[PDB]
Amino acid sequence: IYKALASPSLIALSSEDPFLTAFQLSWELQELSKVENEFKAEYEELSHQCKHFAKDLLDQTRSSRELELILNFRNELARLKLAIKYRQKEFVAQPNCQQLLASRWYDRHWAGKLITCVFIGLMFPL
Amino acid sequence: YQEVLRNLVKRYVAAMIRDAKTETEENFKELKQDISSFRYEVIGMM
Amino acid sequence: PLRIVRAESELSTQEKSYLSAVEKGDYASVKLALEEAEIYFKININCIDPLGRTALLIAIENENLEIIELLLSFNVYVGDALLHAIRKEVVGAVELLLNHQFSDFTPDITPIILAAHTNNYEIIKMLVQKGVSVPQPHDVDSLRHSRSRLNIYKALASPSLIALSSEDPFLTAFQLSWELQELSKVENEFKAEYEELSHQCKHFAKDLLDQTRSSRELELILNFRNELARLKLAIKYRQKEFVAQPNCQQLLASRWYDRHWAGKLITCVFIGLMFPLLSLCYLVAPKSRYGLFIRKPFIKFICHTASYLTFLFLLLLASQHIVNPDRQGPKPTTVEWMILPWVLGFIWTEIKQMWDGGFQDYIHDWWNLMDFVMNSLYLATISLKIVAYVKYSGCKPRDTWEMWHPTLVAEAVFAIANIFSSLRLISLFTANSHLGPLQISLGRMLLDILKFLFIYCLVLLAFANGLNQLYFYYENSEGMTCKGIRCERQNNAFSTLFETLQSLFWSIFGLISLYVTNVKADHKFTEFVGATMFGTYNVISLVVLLNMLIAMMNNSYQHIADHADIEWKFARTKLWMSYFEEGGTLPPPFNINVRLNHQYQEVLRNLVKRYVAAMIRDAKTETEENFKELKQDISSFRYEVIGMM
Amino acid sequence: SSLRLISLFTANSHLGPLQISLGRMLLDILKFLFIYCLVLLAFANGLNQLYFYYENSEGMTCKGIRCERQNNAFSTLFETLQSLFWSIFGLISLYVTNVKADHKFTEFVGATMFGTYNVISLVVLLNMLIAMMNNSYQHIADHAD
Amino acid sequence: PLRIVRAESELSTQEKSYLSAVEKGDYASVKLALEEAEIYFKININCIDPLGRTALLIAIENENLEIIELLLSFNVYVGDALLHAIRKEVVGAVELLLNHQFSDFTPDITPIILAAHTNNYEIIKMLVQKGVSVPQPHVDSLRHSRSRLNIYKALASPSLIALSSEDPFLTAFQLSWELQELSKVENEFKAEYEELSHQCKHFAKDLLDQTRSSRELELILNFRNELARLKLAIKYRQKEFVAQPNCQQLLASRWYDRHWAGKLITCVFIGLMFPLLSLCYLVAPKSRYGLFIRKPFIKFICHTASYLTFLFLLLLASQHIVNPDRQGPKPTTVEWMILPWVLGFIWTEIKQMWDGGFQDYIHDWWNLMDFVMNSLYLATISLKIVAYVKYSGCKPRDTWEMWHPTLVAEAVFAIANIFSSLRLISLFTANSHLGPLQISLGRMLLDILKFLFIYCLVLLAFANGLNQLYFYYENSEGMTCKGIRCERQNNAFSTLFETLQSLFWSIFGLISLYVTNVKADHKFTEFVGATMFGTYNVISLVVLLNMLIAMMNNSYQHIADHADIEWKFARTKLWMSYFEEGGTLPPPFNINVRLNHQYQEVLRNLVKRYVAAMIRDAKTETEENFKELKQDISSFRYEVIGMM
Ligand SMILES: Cn1c(=O)n(CCCO)c(=O)c2c1nc(Oc1ccc(/N=N\c3ccccc3)c(OC(F)(F)F)c1)n2Cc1ccc(Cl)cc1
Ligand SMILES: Cn1c(=O)n(CCCO)c(=O)c2c1nc(Oc1ccc(/N=N\c3ccccc3)c(OC(F)(F)F)c1)n2Cc1ccc(Cl)cc1
Ligand SMILES: Cn1c(=O)n(CCCO)c(=O)c2c1nc(Oc1ccc(/N=N\c3ccccc3)c(OC(F)(F)F)c1)n2Cc1ccc(Cl)cc1
Repeated sequence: IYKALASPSLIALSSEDPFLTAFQLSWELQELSKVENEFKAEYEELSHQCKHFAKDLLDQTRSSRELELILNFRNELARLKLAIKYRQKEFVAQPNCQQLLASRWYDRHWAGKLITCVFIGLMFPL
Repeated sequence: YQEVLRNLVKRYVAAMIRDAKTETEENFKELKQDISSFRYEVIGMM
Repeated sequence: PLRIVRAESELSTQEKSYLSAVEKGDYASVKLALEEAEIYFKININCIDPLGRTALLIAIENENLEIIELLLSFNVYVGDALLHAIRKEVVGAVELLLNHQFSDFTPDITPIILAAHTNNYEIIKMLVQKGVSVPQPHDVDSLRHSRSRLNIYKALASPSLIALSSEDPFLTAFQLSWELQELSKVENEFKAEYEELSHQCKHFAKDLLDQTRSSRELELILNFRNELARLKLAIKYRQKEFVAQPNCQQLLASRWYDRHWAGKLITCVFIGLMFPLLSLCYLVAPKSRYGLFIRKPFIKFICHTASYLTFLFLLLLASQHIVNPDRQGPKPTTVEWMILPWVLGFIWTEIKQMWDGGFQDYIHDWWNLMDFVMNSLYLATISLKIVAYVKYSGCKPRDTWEMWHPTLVAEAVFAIANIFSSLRLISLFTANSHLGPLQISLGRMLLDILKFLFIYCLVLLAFANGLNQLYFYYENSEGMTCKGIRCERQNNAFSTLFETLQSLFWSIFGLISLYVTNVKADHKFTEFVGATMFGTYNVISLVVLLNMLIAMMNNSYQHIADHADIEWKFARTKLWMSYFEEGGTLPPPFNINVRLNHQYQEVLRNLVKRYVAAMIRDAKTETEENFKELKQDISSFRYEVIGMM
Repeated sequence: SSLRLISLFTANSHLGPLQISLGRMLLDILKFLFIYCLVLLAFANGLNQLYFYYENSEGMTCKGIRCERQNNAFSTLFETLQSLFWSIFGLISLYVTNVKADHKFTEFVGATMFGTYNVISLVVLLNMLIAMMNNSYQHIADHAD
Repeated sequence: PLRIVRAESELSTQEKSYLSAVEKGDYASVKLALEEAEIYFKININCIDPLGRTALLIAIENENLEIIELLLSFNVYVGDALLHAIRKEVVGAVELLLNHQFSDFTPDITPIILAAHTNNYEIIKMLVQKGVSVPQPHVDSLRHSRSRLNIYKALASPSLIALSSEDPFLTAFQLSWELQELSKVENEFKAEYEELSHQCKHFAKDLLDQTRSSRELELILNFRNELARLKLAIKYRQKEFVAQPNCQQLLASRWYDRHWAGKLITCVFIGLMFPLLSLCYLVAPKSRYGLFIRKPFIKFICHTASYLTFLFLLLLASQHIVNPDRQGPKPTTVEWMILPWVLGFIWTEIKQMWDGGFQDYIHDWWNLMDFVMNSLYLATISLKIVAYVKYSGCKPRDTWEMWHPTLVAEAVFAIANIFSSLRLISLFTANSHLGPLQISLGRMLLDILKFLFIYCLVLLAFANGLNQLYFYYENSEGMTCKGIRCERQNNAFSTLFETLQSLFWSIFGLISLYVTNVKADHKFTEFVGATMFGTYNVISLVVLLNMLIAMMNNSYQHIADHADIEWKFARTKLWMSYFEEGGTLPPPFNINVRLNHQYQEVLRNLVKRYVAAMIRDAKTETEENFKELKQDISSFRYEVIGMM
């Protein structure tokens, strides 16, 4: 039953939210590999393919407006903070999401960066 | 959100069908297509 | 759950038979199903399969040109069909389509870019013939701006497009790999993709160079624009695959060399013995008998090497007791006068190479900053010795000298100076085929150790701070003529931060005893805490950190040792190229184009036209070559049968 | 005479392959000696050049590193080449870097050079001999029968 | 040189067309050539090829059945075409051939043996239905060695075992055992026999995987008391059979019959009161607390809690509260409480050695360790009693002479305490994390013991050399101590015993440098001795002790590859020791008309499922898209020839 619910072609066809139903279905398949340790390599391998489905579905974004809408659904970056609670490592470590995060973060060569870093650090009370 | 998600799902399906149908299984389809075309032409000639 | 199909509109009745006939290849059925010209029974010729496929697109994927031509004659909507044909690598479909909202391709993709990405020689030629142009690679919606830039750099860096529309394919494969290498450091997210695009440009030059048929063509390429002017440009661009080719390496070895294990070392030593003879011979009469015998690079190298072992031999003889007792501010001895010429020659060579490069890519090397430090130390030795002579005199016992005396500092600096000089003799291993690759791989397994030095230098500081904080209140120096860990009864290991830092260092080698953690009081609680912190430091460093330094120097000797012959040969070529020119043929002791373009562009065309042939007629075969045999048999049988009736 | 009994191990099905594979990862060690012998010579030259001015043999029965109260460790080149070899196994103490004078500058330089030699040969040079013997045993075991 | 053709001839000028006719395939020409050559027309229908292919050997090669029928209609020599058809896996050709000097096969390969080699169900079926019989395995040495290996390859084919064996499970256990032993006495053909044994072990695993209910599984393992066949699969070392997920889910429900810190507290609490449960098992064993020590999981915890209490008594025997110094003392209070545990251990070993007296008893490490520990305890008990009846009285301990019984008894008792606490290691197989670690660390130890035959040789050689050099300078004047275990070490190399002791403590750097001096001004022998000591220190730690860690890495990868079936096998062996009755009290205490038809039905269903799975896993796989292309044109050909 879990091998059928965790098929990419069925999630896309008959799910209201293919992103949310792939976060949940990979969390259950990871905590169910500890109660069924006899069938352990089959339950956790079934969970590793639900993480790649979300990564491949987010990989289809074409512009920076589609990507911004997805990560801010339901304060800001609400969907990205939800993908961290479920330990979606492939979802977060994507070039487009990393580029957006870097653009929010930063808001030269080796010998010119640490100089201004120390310059800013010296005046931290100022 | 739904308008973006529909496009995402559609273009994921359109890529998965390509990557599944094409990937040397593509070469086998062409041989069958040629055989079927030749058979149909022969049947329609006589 | 009650699973349902969500977000799917519909399909139609008649169109299913149409699509089935198109897919099955029935020409007549599609022919009659298309004959509702301008009077249609509500059948849409632009019907879409639920999978997105269309009748025009279905015929493209089956490459049945009869149905394709029939559909094209009926004014079927095309859309992005040319791009699909280009990606599917069907020549006939592209030929037919070239003379006449949901999109499957990125909006910034053009047919020329896609064709270059597919690397198809025929389609690229056909597109270029009709007239095309790639945009200029040269910020609001940064997602598609960074994606567009990568698409055009992937088209330019393609072997089939480069050698069809480039004046000099050898020169454009050097600038392109260099630009993609430095473009992967400003785009950290797409780093893994830019540096792979650069790697296929380096192999393209090597593959193109491998088509030379004789030594006449090979030397025409390397000498373009004084001598070997296109082999110094490859080294300037770090084209390691281009340089380390057998055809080029054999030519370089012939230029260099211009016998068995027991017969080669003896004659090399014999040649090196007469080092000072054929240097004054060159100075007096530069003749073919002796003056031109040092001009052979293999002989110059030996002479420059045998002149360095002489420097070290009397460097070991400068510390013998036989050769200025304990006299304060002494005059230079008989050995340092012999030392001075070599030092002066090294300093002059460094000075002359300083202004020739402008401190760029000159101080950026491991073996060229050790020289700077060594020469600075050698200059400071003289600077202190001359100062000692002019302001001190008289014989005074050494045990009575006050600390920081100029003589002691000068001799300490001199002793430090001549360690780098002997350690620089390591860079002469690249010339040997056995010790060469081993030495090169050792120096690249040492930039990872440098990263395992910000963990240890933080653990050491963290533990030293705590140990000093605990033990700084118990210091004493009464009844002790000797203080510190560097004595026979270590007493004050953890008294000061400077002493604590250097007492936790020697504990790695087991040279710090256990009684150093006691105090001159019966406070067993403090002593136990100190011993526990010392033991905890010993566990972390000697068991955890130093057992995973060797475990990460074993997952880095499988990548480094993978491609090691290329690196060693590149280094050996860089070593050889320094003994080819004129100007440096003096040991420090004795130192103190209308037609050329025609020929080049004529051989270049042959090289390109051989590469493209040896690429196509190998890509065809590399199981696929026999798939077309069955189709050929089927086509012949069909044509014969049809023509018969 | 007693070290030729290992040549009879090529008759046992268990000890046979081990000896053959052990004698093949031994030309790799020989190539690694040519770097240690240069580092040792360089550091011995430096230490002797620093310390040869302080030789003394007054009021001492023994002289060198092979007695209970080690002294005159870096007075000559022979004793310096011996002192840097026994420091690999930790058999050389730390009070041999002192002199019968209050010259703390030269003692600190000698100690720093001794520590630098210890670092290079024990954590940078003996971890690359393990790393390159571990990646050379796999090739020998492919064709060892 | 001039390249020529050596020892070869020409075929023909008119037979080349005849051979090409069957090479391309055309009934008209092929038939005509044979028909027109009936009356001795010098065509030699039994042609030859540069590859050595006759006319019959070409139609069979291309599997064309019509050509084979046409050729076999006439009188054509067959020779060994049957074996070629069997090897080529052509069912039609062998069917036609069955009812109808230079050879490519050794003169011992019968068609049945070759078919078993090919491992095809239908051809073997056809051959067996006709009636065949392989020989029974038991001058020309080369012939005889390639005459028993061919037989065992035929006997170990799954298709033949599943078709002509009364019990495929028994015939898979015993066949792999015989092949495994044969790999030893047959050193040349070692790799071939060992692969057959691993082939037979996977057959039982594959046949067991075709069970679809727990009822069918219990009928296989309990056949011919409880879990009768599961214990037989361990006597034959079937690690793959035991470590099946179903056989591990079944055993877990018999064993057990939550977060970590909700189970650790439960375990420590249930082990806290083992004596209560042990008493209740012997005074009121009806329901409440008498059969609560009968669950194997609870029994395992109670037995562990008794062993931990035994160790806690050994750690209280060294306390000073529990001690004068007098010859032959009366046993203390702790020893009286330790005696029951030793008696229980010895009695348990005595009542477990009767299955075979030293027969496969001393094969595993733990049995030998237990035997050594029990011998040491017996010797301690004997010496402490010997010392009581004769060597009595009070006297200061430092005045006692060595070899006194009260000293040897204490030494032996102290040596036996090390082995008692090392037996606690074997209880790690029951844990999920520490389990596989112990097995990998216990199988990566026979390699270490192979380096100790070279290290010991090097040690002996260097010790002999050093002793021969230094034995003339022995001195014992003004010395209270004599040896390397003194504050001022001396006489380190004066004798072979001390020489062997000194060269061992130098591995850890506990031997000072000044031990290489002599009470003389002989400065040439001192340098030679120091050079020998340094040379030993060179190849003992840099060369010989770095090749030990270099080969652990290249053997741990092989061990850790398949290191989960072995842990499960060990855990099952540990579990099944707590299932049977007898020995349920800790050491402190206790001092077939039917059922042969259901099994047959289940076995035949399993064989049917196995064959129906193997045929589909072999025929289909990328070979499914090759037979379809044949049908695609065969239907069209039939349609065309219907209308023509
Ligand atoms: C840090 N320390 C320490 O300074 N002194 C010296 C203090 C006085 O000089 C110890 O005597 C000591 C200790 N630690 C100990 O027991 C271990 C040992 C290893 C551990 N770990 N890892 C490794 C890893 C690799 C090699 C060796 C050890 C470990 O850590 C643990 F895992 F958390 F338990 C705990 N003892 C011994 C001791 C003394 C008294 C008692 Cl009652 C109990 C134990
Ligand atoms: C070479 N030396 C040395 O001879 N003596 C003896 C002289 C006194 O008798 C030191 O006392 C010493 C030292 N080096 C040190 O500090 C380190 C140590 C290790 C480093 N690195 N790696 C390894 C790797 C493996 C094993 C061990 C070390 C390192 O790395 C660096 F920061 F990049 F330099 C820096 N100290 C201690 C010290 C003294 C004074 C100060 Cl102010 C600060 C520190
Ligand atoms: C065997 N011996 C020795 O007994 N004494 C003590 C005698 C007096 O007590 C040495 O002083 C010594 C030595 N050998 C040396 O030189 C090496 C060093 C390392 C070698 N090898 N490997 C390794 C591997 C890893 C780490 C370090 C070294 C090696 O190669 C060898 F032949 F295989 F040993 C030879 N020296 C030093 C020396 C002193 C005086 C002179 Cl004039 C010349 C040289």
